[PDB]
Amino acid sequence: DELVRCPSCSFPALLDSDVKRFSCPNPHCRKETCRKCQGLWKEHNGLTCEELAEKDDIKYRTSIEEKMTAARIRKCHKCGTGLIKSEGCNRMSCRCGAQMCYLCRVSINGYDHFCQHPRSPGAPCQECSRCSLWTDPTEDDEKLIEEIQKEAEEEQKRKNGENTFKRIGPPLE
Amino acid sequence: MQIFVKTLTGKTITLEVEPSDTIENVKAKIQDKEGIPPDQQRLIFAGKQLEDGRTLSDYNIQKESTLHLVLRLRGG
Ligand SMILES: [Zn+2]
Ligand SMILES: [Zn+2]
Ligand SMILES: [Zn+2]
Ligand SMILES: [Zn+2]
Ligand SMILES: [Zn+2]
Repeated sequence: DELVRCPSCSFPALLDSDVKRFSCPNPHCRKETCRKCQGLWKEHNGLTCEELAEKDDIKYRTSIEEKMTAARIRKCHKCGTGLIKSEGCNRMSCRCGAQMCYLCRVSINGYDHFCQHPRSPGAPCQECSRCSLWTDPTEDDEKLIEEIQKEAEEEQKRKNGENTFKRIGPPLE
Repeated sequence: MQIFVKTLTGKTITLEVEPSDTIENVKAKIQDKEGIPPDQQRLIFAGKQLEDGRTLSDYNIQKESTLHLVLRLRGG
């Protein structure tokens, strides 16, 4: 016999010492949680406490790995194929024929989408607001990708408690 | 490990790999399952291009990570 407090709202309930499922009596909580690891009961079926902890961790790490890949990849609006520009201007032609602006990723029909005025590298255009035809976004994208890895590093420090953190993507140069 | 690879065709396949397998080994295992020649494969993980020289552990590719096959296109 043991008295247990809900891991969320702290409402108390009497539980048999051989029951692992905690069902909170609080009408405004109602959360069903595991009693050994405080994990959510629905997400817990068929898994041990360790297998659930690993499952949520992999879910998080892969979410950041794909968040970094998403910043680098251009997805064709028609066929969904991922594109990367090796060189050239910012007008992309996917193998399906559809065209897109490599900067803002919108679907376009031709060169009329782009600003072609005299324009210094990474400088605003004093005569339009269209996308630069020649600007290379590789450095800016690599910065955004690193911001994701750093923000994922700091959100790990909040959950773990200590200053323990493991890098998600590949290392630095 | 067990990792996922997303084809150009949209299908996601699964591979049995080890962190010591080089990228060339992975491109081979992709060819055995989908018939995609390795010289045609452009692999990208966590936003970074994969090169034939290094291994999966060098790119910090862990369990259930996804490698994306992409088209490396020239602008125009
Ligand atoms: Zn509760
Ligand atoms: Zn549990
Ligand atoms: Zn396409
Ligand atoms: Zn644009
Ligand atoms: Zn302009």
